[PDB]
Amino acid sequence: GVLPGVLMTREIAPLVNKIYFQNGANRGFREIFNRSQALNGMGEMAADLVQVLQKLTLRDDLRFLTMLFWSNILTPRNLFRTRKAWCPICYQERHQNGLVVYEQLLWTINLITICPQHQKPLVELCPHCNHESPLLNWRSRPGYCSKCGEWLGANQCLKTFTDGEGSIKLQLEWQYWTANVVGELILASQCFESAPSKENITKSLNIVIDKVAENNAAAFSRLIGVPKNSLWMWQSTKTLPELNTLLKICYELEISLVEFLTPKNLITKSFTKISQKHLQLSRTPRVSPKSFDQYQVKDALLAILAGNEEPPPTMEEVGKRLGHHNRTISRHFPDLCSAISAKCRNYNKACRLKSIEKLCSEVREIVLSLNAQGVYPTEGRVCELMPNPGCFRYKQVRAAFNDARREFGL
Amino acid sequence: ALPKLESDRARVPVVGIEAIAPESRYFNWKEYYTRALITLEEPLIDHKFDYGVRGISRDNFGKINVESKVVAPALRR
DNA sequence: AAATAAGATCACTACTGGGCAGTACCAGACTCGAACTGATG
DNA sequence: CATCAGTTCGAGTCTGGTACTGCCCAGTAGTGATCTTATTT
Ligand SMILES: [Zn+2]
Ligand SMILES: [Zn+2]
Repeated sequence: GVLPGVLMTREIAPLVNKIYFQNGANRGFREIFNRSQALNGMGEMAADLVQVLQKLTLRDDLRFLTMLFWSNILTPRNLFRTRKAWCPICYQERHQNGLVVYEQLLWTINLITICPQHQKPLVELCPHCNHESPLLNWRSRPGYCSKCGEWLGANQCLKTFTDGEGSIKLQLEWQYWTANVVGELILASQCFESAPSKENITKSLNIVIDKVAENNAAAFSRLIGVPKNSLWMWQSTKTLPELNTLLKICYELEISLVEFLTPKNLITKSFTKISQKHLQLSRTPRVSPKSFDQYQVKDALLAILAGNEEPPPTMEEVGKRLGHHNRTISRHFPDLCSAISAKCRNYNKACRLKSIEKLCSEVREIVLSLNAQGVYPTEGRVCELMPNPGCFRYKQVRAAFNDARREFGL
Repeated sequence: ALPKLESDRARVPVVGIEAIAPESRYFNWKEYYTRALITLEEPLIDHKFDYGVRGISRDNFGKINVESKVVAPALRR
């Protein structure tokens, strides 16, 4: 009977032992809702949420609801959506039949686009309000919008495909194949005795290259349609390709993902169609490896650190001025990055402290002025005489107002 | 009154309701006023007379709505 | 039947919890321009 | 020899794990006036 945000803030946040979890339980845990895609992921936040939910609920199978089983085989690049995706027909069927309404994990994968059970696409916008919704929100409800609270289920999907018989059917068949493969992958996540490792990919590549391209990475790379440098990245280093690339490879080989992961079934098969099909010739490349000089960037950043400006810029501003990317700068210079970030953070903290002490001073002055004329000083009346009548949300402005009133006798 | 209605608007030839036997002991003049106002005020939505009593106005569909906060003298007015 | 109670409703007042759109940081990680270098027909 | 496949270096681009800002609305318990219904004599 409580909102999910309230439950997380007042019961899940305290149990966790991280600084941003305890500090975020008194301010609104927007950090966990803006980054809720990693709660069902393979990362540390997903594991910690699973463990805390297990402690709260005394369950033993909560890790199946996430992809922690595929931590060492799957990468988080382009794997999870940012927005909630639902099948309205699924909600309507579950509610009409009397079953419980729930969100499947298959909807949280960006590669999945349509619902295999109902042959209709997954709708990612509330029909009533064209407003985007995260995976988990403060007012989340299974089957209801987390922004207007109205039912999201319908007997018929409101989105229909365009009229075309050239490539729409092929795209639909491809989407069905990805949906089936990912679903079977999720199902096999529980049947496997142990999690397959990355070296399984290397062994599988060693088999398929020898079997189709007679030990030639260039021919294979041309066949699938991805750069050979990425093939070298995969086959001889601990780099896991995205799910999209693996699914495309499996589609071109007619062998499912689980049958590709195992290094045994690949030995006893003699693929021939993979050489027959090849439809990857025109691919847009990256923009360019833009120039980067250590001396120039170092001198500019030292100048901006020494130079006193107001107020001290954040590092996104510095990077945008340089016309570079944040990661490119931080890769070579992480120390002065931290120095500039600190300087900005202490400046912001000092500014907040001074401005809010001042705000308390005007609060006291306003209560003085209001009590001078004999009118009863209340919170609303004082708020009516402030530029931002919302500063009382700070829990010392209200304390100062209460202290000033109680000193005066209220 | 059809030629008059075609020539002059915002005039209803004849309005008729039927008196309600009250559920309580005494006749309900409140309900009488509400029903008379509803029946009388059903021309096209063009005729907006914006009655001088708050609580009696049009809606999205053009029907007449009166909440329970409007007193009987206000309804009569 | 008139008189006296009493709950219902509207309207206003004062009080006190308390969250969402948004910003910021930090390395780990993946992918592939661009080039380097060796085998080969 | 010049063409092509296997190798390095480093930037474009994601993304999770971690931390924090800046601001008003809503739900509720009171009183006061005024119905609407319900007991007394
Ligand atoms: Zn469905
Ligand atoms: Zn909605």
